[PDB]
Amino acid sequence: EPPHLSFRSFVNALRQDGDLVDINEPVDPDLEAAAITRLVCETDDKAPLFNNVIGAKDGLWRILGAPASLRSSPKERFGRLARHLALPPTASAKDILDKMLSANSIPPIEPVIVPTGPVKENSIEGENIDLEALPAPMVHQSDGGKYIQTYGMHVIQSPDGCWTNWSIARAMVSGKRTLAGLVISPQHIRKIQDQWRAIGQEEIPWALAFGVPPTAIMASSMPIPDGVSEAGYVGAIAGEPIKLVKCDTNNLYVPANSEIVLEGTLSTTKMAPEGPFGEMHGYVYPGESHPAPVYTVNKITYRNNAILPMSACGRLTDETQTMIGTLAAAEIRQLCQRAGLPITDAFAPFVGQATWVALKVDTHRLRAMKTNGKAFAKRVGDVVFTQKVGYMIHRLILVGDDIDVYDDKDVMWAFATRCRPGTDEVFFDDVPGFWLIPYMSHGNAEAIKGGKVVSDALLTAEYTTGKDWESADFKNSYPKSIQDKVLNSWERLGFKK
Amino acid sequence: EPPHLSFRSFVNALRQDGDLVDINEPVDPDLEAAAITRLVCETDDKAPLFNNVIGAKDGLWRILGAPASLRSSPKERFGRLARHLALPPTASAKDILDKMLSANSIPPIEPVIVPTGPVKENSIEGENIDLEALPAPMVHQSDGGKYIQTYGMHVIQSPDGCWTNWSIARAMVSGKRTLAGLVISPQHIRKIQDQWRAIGQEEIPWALAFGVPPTAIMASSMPIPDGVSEAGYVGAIAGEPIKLVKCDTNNLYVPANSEIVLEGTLSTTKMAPEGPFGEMHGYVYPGESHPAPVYTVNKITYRNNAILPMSACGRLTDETQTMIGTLAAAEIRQLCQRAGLPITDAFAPFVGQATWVALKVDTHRLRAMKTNGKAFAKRVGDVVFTQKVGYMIHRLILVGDDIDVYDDKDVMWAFATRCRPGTDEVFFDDVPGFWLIPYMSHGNAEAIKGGKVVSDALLTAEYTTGKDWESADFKNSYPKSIQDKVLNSWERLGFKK
Ligand SMILES: Cc1cc2c3c(c1C)C(C)(C)C[C@@H](O)N3c1c(nc(O)[nH]c1=O)N2C[C@H](O)[C@H](O)[C@H](O)COP(=O)(O)O
Ligand SMILES: Cc1cc2c3c(c1C)C(C)(C)C[C@@H](O)N3c1c(nc(O)[nH]c1=O)N2C[C@H](O)[C@H](O)[C@H](O)COP(=O)(O)O
Ligand SMILES: [K+]
Ligand SMILES: [K+]
Ligand SMILES: [K+]
Ligand SMILES: [K+]
Ligand SMILES: [Mn+2]
Ligand SMILES: [Mn+2]
Repeated sequence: EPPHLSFRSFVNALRQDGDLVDINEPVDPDLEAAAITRLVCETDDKAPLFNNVIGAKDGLWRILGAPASLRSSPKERFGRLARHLALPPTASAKDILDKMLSANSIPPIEPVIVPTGPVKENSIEGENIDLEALPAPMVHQSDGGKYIQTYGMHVIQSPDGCWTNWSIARAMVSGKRTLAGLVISPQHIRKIQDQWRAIGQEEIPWALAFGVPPTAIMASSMPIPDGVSEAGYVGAIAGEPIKLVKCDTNNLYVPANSEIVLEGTLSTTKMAPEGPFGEMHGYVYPGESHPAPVYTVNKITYRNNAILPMSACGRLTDETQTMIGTLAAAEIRQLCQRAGLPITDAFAPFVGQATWVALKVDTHRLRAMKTNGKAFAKRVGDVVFTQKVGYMIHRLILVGDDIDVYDDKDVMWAFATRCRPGTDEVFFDDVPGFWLIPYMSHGNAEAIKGGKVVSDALLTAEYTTGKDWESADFKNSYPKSIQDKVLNSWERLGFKK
Repeated sequence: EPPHLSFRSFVNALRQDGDLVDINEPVDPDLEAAAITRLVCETDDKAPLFNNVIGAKDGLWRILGAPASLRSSPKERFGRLARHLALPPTASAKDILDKMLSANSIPPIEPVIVPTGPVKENSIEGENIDLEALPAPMVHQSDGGKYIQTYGMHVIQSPDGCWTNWSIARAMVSGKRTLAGLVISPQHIRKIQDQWRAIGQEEIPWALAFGVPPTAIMASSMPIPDGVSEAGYVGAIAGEPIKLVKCDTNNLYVPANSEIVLEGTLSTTKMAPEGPFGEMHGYVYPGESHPAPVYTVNKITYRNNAILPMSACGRLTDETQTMIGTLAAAEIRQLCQRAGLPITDAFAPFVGQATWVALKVDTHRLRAMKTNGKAFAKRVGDVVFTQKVGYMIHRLILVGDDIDVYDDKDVMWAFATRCRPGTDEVFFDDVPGFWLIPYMSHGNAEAIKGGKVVSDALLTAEYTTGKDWESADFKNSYPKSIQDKVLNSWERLGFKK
């Protein structure tokens, strides 16, 4: 199976690319594996594959850190993400987001069923399960538990049987047979939990699959539409079906070549202390647990030489900024286009810590729409901040089509020089607000409401008569004849290539 | 004479550091010199010394571009600035600003008069002067003239004779014997021009000194207090007097080793078209000239082999971002300390395009005040935004003492995660606004008023009981024993140094 369709084939692709370190020395899953991974993420180094985790037994487990973090080569910065998606290692951020959006305009390719696969090579069942005896990592020193679940796919199906959702949500080991993890509004795992709650089900069939096909984990992190089963969307991205096998203990289906599958139930009735957890915004709050739903594990199936993927998330740059913000930005682009707004591109600048999205405006179309920044900024916020895809994003920055929204430097330049603070901003006090941001849950106003802004970083003339400045930069303040002279002289004179 | 007291010594210091290219090929002062310089600024390369400027005659002139721009090596990033100030090339931005602040708490070292110096080696006088025939650079293609003056020192004295101001303000060639340049409120050149106008003086004695002692050009860019002559401040920074020679044609004094001195008058009545100019925020507006005062030049004196310094300012990173906002931040820190606010440090983040200052708060002292961010942000703005030192700055960001204000990554992390948009901001509609910023002059509200904000990026508990989180980073989320095990294994396992 190709790398985008098999986690094991993806790991070997990173090895072939020289983007993987095989660590064969013993590494402790209590902090050491995550500390190595954290420093990889903070330095854009090669992904670490821990082949000798202390406490591993009977094939459970190796650990892959930083599975979708950045490479240090500028020309292949996004290559570990590209290897999730059948793209070359030189793919741009736009190429990745365009590929993830490509399935929203074409028929799903429905999964196919196989009778077995590598995920059935080994099993542990019932009273033989002891989750506290497995090498689940301690990911940050002040976490409230061992976060086994930082890069697996939760599988949960609606009561009518017709919608099966795939998504990432954190979970930690809470006991011999239990996890606790976030099941928050407005996420689909919570929407489906509440559908079951409403018909009186206490324990919902559930599976959690680790080391799924890489296209599948990318869709699991993307807010594709309500009621759309990720499996068919993934098939459409890949141009071929995902091969699924039925769980042994329930009627759910998991990718046949998953590394590790947990089969069990998600409760509607029981919660347990969950967290704290070093999170996507770069914070942990020591001692601060909150109740979250209980998952019960009834069977584990796994591949020979199974690998658990791990996101050691926190300060820049890890999967929470390369995937959560960016895939939300992709869906916000789509939503703005479907609302009729003249948006060509969107990205989640790394500087914004997954809380900002920059929206690139087709200014020719903007001028034809005969509006103004104050009206336009309010309309954009009303469109985006009242939808699920806008939930995690607190600042939208509108920029014209001379700004590369995929380049944080261009976004900051435009923000700092084109948006008059206050005057050119529309603030949103009444929309859902993302409590996990420290200025929300640990701030001065309601943790779950408001705290959002649309920043109009289009200059006034961009709405009316057009761009009337020239950038004071090498590209725009010198004619081509002068630029060519300089570029042809540069290295001969003694300047750096 | 050492590099901080002689521009010629400073040029040799840059050559010795491997931070200067001697360009001996012919370079056109019409755009080509500035295009080279611009590309050096955008890529942090070596300073260009143009030894063969097309049209140079009679020893006028060589050009040094990028005199205070950044070096590419992380360990010596500010080295070219440090060589202005007798600091090592490894000096931090904080070391530079602390050195510039060092003189407002020691007595001035008054200049000493010498009967002659290298600046008297050559002269051109009266009708022999033709400023249009000199190789003044065209710095950007859409500029309104040849900006001879981007990095020289204007010398002007008050009517009482007690205050001689040294400052940088742009000027372009306007005619055979004239320059036109910005003389704007609230700058000291304009305060002094207005003092002369009020007593009826038509032509004010003036000089412009190019290639001044590097300590002198740093103080020329710093907003030291009203009525304080830069010369004694400069002496205090340098630990000894600047040697000054009297002008031939007026009673002003210039540094004796200056490269080039123009002597003449600044008019209180005469105006000429001035600008546009590719400016510190990254913009030029083609065709947008505005009347500015006229300088008349009656004598030019200059060194053998004279060098004209040139700032090809615009997009990051050039002298307008290494010097203007940074030296303003230094003075804003001291203003806040005199006001009794608990500020320890200040810097102008590069991302803010010289419109942002981050203020570091002593959180122990803050907690003793028993205040809140909303009240505190208002007080800080009310102090800073009604003072000259705060004029060019539109956004102040308040951060706690776990944030390195000299590190744009830490400032952006704090701003994005600790300041709830709108809720945690105080907007200032009535204070003087810096019209040069595009969102002011070419924006939606008054060009000269408002558009300012103080952003409270302290979390709520920082005002009350203290910091209650831990960063989710390598430094703070893993014990020292684990960090050391990782750092000791890092290269042996196959990670990058
Ligand atoms: C890539 C990725 C995504 C997420 C998370 C992580 C990673 C690495 C953690 C490291 C585990 C941190 C955690 O906070 N986490 C997380 C989370 N969404 C939550 O509801 N809960 C979570 O705990 N998302 C985001 C969701 O995966 C997306 O919002 C997705 O769109 C949801 O799918 P759906 O509900 O739209 O189907
Ligand atoms: C370092 C530097 C400083 C300045 C400028 C430049 C450089 C390189 C130009 C490239 C020429 C661009 C130009 O816009 N420019 C400039 C200017 N101030 C002005 O009133 N007018 C200007 O045209 N400053 C800033 C002033 O030098 C400082 O604000 C200083 O504090 C003033 O001295 P004072 O009035 O406080 O004595
Ligand atoms: K999903
Ligand atoms: K605007
Ligand atoms: K000055
Ligand atoms: K705050
Ligand atoms: Mn979904
Ligand atoms: Mn002054």
